[PDB]
Amino acid sequence: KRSRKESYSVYVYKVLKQVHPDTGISSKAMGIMNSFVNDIFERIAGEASRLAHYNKRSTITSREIQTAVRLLLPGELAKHAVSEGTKAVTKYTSA
Amino acid sequence: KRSRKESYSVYVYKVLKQVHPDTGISSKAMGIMNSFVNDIFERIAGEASRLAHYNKRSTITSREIQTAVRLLLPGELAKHAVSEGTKAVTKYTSA
Amino acid sequence: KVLRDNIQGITKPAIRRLARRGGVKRISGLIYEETRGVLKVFLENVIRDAVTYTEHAKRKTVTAMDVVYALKRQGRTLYGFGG
Amino acid sequence: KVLRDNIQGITKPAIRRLARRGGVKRISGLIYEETRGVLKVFLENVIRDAVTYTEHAKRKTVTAMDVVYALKRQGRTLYGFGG
Amino acid sequence: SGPPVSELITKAVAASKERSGVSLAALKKALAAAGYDVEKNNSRIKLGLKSLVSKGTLVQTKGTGASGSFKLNKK
Amino acid sequence: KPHRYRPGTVALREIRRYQKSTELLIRKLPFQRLVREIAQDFKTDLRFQSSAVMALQEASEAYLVGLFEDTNLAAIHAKRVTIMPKDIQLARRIRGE
Amino acid sequence: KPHRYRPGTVALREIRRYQKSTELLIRKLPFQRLVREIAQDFKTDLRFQSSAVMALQEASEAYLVGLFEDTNLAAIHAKRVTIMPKDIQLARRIRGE
Amino acid sequence: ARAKAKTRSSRAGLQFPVGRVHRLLRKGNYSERVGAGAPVYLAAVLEYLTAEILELAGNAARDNKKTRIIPRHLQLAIRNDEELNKLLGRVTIAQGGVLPNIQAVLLPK
Amino acid sequence: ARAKAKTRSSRAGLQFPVGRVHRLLRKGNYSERVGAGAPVYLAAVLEYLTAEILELAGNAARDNKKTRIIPRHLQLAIRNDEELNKLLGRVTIAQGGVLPNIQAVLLPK
DNA sequence: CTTAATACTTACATGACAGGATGTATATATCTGACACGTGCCTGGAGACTAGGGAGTAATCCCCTTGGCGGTTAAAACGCGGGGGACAGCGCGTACGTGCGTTTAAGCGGTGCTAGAGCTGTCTACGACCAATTGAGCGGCCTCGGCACCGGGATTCTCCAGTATGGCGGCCAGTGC
DNA sequence: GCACTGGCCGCCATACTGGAGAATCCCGGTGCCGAGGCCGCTCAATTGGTCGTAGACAGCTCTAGCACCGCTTAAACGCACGTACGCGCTGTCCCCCGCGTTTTAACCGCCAAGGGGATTACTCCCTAGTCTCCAGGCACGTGTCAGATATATACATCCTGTCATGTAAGTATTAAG
Repeated sequence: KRSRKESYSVYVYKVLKQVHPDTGISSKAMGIMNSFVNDIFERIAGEASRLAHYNKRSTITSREIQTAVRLLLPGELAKHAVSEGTKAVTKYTSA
Repeated sequence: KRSRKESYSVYVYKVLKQVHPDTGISSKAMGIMNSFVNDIFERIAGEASRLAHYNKRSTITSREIQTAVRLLLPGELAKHAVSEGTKAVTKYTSA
Repeated sequence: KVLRDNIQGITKPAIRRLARRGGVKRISGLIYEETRGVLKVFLENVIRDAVTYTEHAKRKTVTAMDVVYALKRQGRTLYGFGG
Repeated sequence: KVLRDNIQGITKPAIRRLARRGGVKRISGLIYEETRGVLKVFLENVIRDAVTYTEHAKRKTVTAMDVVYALKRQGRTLYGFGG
Repeated sequence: SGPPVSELITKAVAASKERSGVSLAALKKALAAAGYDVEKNNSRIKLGLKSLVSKGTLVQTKGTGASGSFKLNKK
Repeated sequence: KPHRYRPGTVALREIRRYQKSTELLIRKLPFQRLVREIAQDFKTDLRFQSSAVMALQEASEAYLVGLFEDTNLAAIHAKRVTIMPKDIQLARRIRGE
Repeated sequence: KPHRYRPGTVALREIRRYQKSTELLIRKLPFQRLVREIAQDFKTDLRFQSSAVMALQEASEAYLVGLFEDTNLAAIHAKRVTIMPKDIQLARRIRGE
Repeated sequence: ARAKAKTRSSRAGLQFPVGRVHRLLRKGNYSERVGAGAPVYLAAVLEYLTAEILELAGNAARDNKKTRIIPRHLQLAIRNDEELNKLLGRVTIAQGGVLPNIQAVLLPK
Repeated sequence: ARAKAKTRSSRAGLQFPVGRVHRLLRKGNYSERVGAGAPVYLAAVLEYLTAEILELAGNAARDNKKTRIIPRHLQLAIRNDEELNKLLGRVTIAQGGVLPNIQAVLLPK
């Protein structure tokens, strides 16, 4: 009898096989990716909450998260992450 | 008129009058006291939220902010602030 | 309307006064332009942040609290205008 | 069960190996004791933080997850230990 | 009081007479070992070295002025 | 003869003078001009509170002045008393900028 | 006559070897002992997860290596190829520690 | 037939408001539930910290023969306490300046 | 009677879990309400960032002619990209090492 | 006859190049457990619907920001001087670096214990929600005295003109040849 | 008698010391505007009750840390010699501070105007909750090849020997006074 602990093993593995069908991982690198996804999610979510604090807003929408993305992410990665997020919310709205 | 803008005028002024009845403040220095109290409140509140998060606790109790103030404030500042916090909470349990 | 060079508006005596606050006895001649560079980098970083808050608020006026938050993100928190 | 002066357990060739990873071409012999002191001071910082988490959790066993919190709270974030 | 420094510098350069000239730090050590307050006579020994190189009694091997190595003349 | 103090002791006197002091060290309105011209490169016709330009000012000389005691330590560390640009990249890189 | 390299060439060889390599660089057991010794001072009868002491090992080596490249920057800034503890004090105090 | 409206700051004998700090913790989004002793403990901590920094500012003002404290006094007070300086190592005081502290080699012979 | 279940990540055409990230935001204590596009946008950002770093890691492992990535590859990828370096300057990777990096004066001649 | 100029010739420092040693790549065998894939599952994700509420958006107003003109002056700018700082060369002294043996204690493999980590059930304390209240705290106003601004004398801090000291030079007289 | 030479005295370069200038400290005077205290207001803390639920306590289990033990070498250590580096002195060059004069635009201050922040109101877009239901990743089992490890070649590099060369130094010659 065990209790489940949630992680991103299949998700990172799927994204890797999308970008590299022929490349594997170690378990250690997967632990690094789990720490990374949790850390970056933590940073974006904290800054989004702090922005919602600043504008006295109780709602988090994609505008605030996109604001945090331009705020924290340096350089061209900002324009990129806005690009895929905008395309993704475009399909999500059209679905 | 105008909507009320909440501030930390009266409490810091009364603390000054207890520690030094005779002296005064500038309003600019008083704004630095407002910023100080807000910043320390944000630090302690964020650490309390993290400790409630980490131990899967739904509550903010005196124990975890005690943990936080032991983390942040160095040395005898931490030990004394523990001392006034404990005597204050025991006085509050005495209503 | 348009401005092309105001970074030379931070004058050499002003930089000298800043170094005198820093305890600097002697300033090389090559100091001033790279101090202009580091200050335009710092101002660049803080106003990109503060502006990002500024049209995040749907407001066209830069407020002091925005500069406070921009420094608070950037690890260089400022006391005096909190609120 | 009693532990006395295990600071010299961080051996001198270990410090030399770290300096080789640190890119140090040549090391003074005076270096080692202050490196021990610096790493020591860092250890009371992180272990005090970790135990503050630990008997915050009312546990007698120190976990790696609490160490991850201690390093994150120090602004020295570590990856690969369940965080 | 005693005699002036210059002849003691001649004994300093004639003490070893190795392949290169005797150097500034070496002659300071030689005067210290023979017994002299080289601490308060740095300008004195600089002017002495410049005086002796100007008269040609000693010649300088590598350095310039009071620095480098000084060796005795040809004859 | 006209009187003249030797170099540096005047400079130490301004060190003491501005170091005990509290006021602004740079001109206000050229700073406002610089802030507006560098700001308009992101969003056009940005308007600034006077308090906002003020705040950005003392934040600016705060970061600059901290950089100069850091480079001061760099300068004495190299057995020098005049700061140099290489001291600046040293301080910037040790801070991890 | 046996082989002998000139100084530094071997040293650069450990630089390439260890900076290429990724393993834990200090001994495991005395580091475990030192963590136990320090932790005894703050709370009695502490037990440690082995993974926790490992996490201390990478954290400590990362902190130390970062200070050592900072020290190298300080030493080359002072025109030296040999570091002194004053370099480490400089790096710590510029870092704000 | 309600009893007299008394205050929790008077209940703890403290000056900082238990009610306002409790409200800020509720709406600062840190947990959905907050125990009752937490705002009391927090207000005590804030009052203690203000206690030293205000008395040190007043002492430095009295050294400067001012009965009104100035941000310069605040900077002088906050940088002269090593633990508080560690607490605010990253913090900028407006119009605060720096300590009078020059390196030994900067002075003449 | 009931529509067949369709996952929101597949609706967005993304691998990263819309539902799990949304649920984490509910129990990460960040806001009372979360807009619908916010977790989708966050999932897209995370998926892009992970894709980019995994692409760099796979390229580096291919340069090391290794089929599977190890944290040394992650270190090598994260340090030689300036935007990623500025993203993760303060982050330490276990068993990662550092870049092959020698100073100019340290070399012979 | 003498004695310094000058060419001539040789030993030593320096440098260019070959070559071995050795460490590090580089090519091939092998086994293995960590990675990767197949399986039960159940619970976290999803769908519908609805109560409700934050928030988007229009109106306005006033206020605070922006634009512009005159004086004035202190600060910015330019130039001379010069003294002070940087720094390169060299040289010494030493202080680690590297290379040998040696001790040892980490490292590894194997056994056994238990103390506590963690899961499960209970419930009981305990904290959120909400209607009504009131008084504590905040907007507004108005005075005054601590303090900014200003003026005048002392004191201390700076730098130079003038003195005391050490070293250099010159002269003389004693003495030996 | 004469020339050498040591000793002694006179003169010059270099390090103490008092004195003048002046920057700032220290003392009054003055007028003022921010602190601070009072007054009216309003909204947020309070109080009390309910109600649902979060973690504290108990208890059980099992597992991973701890303790112990025996080989087994890798590494720690120590030493010794060597060479390479830190730094100190000096000299040299030149670069930036101090100060004086000229200029300009910053500051104030004074007025005009309007952009937008900000506040209120309204109506609505959206989201959270809940019930039900199902499929996707998680726990877990298994097998299996990428890589760890081991063994044999081959170059890199790096230190050193070895020969050619520049250069310093010793030397005969000789020409002129």
